[PDB]
Amino acid sequence: SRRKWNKAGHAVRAIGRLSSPVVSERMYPEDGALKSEIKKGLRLKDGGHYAAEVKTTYKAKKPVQLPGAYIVDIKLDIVSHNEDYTIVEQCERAEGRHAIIKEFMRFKVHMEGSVNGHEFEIEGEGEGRPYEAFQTAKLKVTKGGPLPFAWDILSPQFSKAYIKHPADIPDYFKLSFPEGFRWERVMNFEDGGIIHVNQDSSLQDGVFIYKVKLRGTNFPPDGPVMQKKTMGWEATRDQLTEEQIAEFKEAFSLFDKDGDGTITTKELGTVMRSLGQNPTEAELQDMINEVDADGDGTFDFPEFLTMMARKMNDTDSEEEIREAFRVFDKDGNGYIGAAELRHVMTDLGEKLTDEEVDEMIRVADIDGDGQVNYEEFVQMM
Ligand SMILES: [Ca+2]
Ligand SMILES: [Ca+2]
Ligand SMILES: [Ca+2]
Ligand SMILES: [Ca+2]
Repeated sequence: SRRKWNKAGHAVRAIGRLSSPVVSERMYPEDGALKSEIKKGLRLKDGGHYAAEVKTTYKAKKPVQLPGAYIVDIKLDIVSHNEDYTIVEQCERAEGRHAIIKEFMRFKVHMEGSVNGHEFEIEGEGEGRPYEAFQTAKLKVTKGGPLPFAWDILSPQFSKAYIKHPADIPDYFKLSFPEGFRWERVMNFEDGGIIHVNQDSSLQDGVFIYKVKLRGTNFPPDGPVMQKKTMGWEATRDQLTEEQIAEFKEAFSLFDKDGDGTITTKELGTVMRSLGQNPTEAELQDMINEVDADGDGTFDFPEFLTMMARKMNDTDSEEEIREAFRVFDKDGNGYIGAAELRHVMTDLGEKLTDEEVDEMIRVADIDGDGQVNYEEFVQMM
């Protein structure tokens, strides 16, 4: 009965999270530069997390309007690679939230660097849609291959022009062209490994030209970077208990109505329209892209668990519970009545009997007025 409340509450919070993806890069103006922080670290093959801190300074080559502080969601995937990673394909979509850069742009990149004293060069070519929010690139190790460390340390080094910015957030990167921009970056990792990166971005002949210089040092030789034990960048996650996994499985089942192990944009659209929302099919698609961790073009249960485990501060946990309450509290009068509850459960796809609805109210109603107020809801969730 309490389980029924948690099933429903988790599903509504899932919709909330699907509609609000973790920040990837936090942007902030400072000292005449646009700076950023990234708190994502690296998922290890053993399931653990290898923490990183990444600080970047971006600086246009001519004076350009700085924006106010904002957020970039970025999803980067390794689309393919040869056996030893000397040739790699990656792709990414990026979006900012609170004439010469054409609709379609190609780029060329050249990296030279060193990690624990291992010198290498990479040459690459990419393309995408700078306003739409999409890019792909093919990278090839031209010297020092095969690389004796995780590709993941290089992937975020290879394209800021390809970030969709809304109209009221100045696009520092796009506005800097044709002359372009430089960046500098420092990454610290939890075992003391360090990487300094310098980048130059310009526009020649209609093509973006990227130059990168990277120097990594102090990685332990048995550590996960030098032993290739990493699997992509991920945000910090909480550990889930066995019970929670059970709960979240039930919440998942309300979306996956056909039972195929996968949630689709159709299945998600269906629950979201019953709930009275109407997101556009571009939007439903974006929502699944952001949580499709393996990039196989489906949203499955382990990926649903990842979303539900993302580490969130207490302001933010509390806001999401407030938000869940507002969905159940259809009229917004601060009380969930029987009829409001029945309708939300039906909307979620839990068909319930009158008496089951009564027991749900009965178990949540501390003060006995026949409705559930916010404090009583919190107690449930
Ligand atoms: Ca399904
Ligand atoms: Ca997937
Ligand atoms: Ca109400
Ligand atoms: Ca009550």
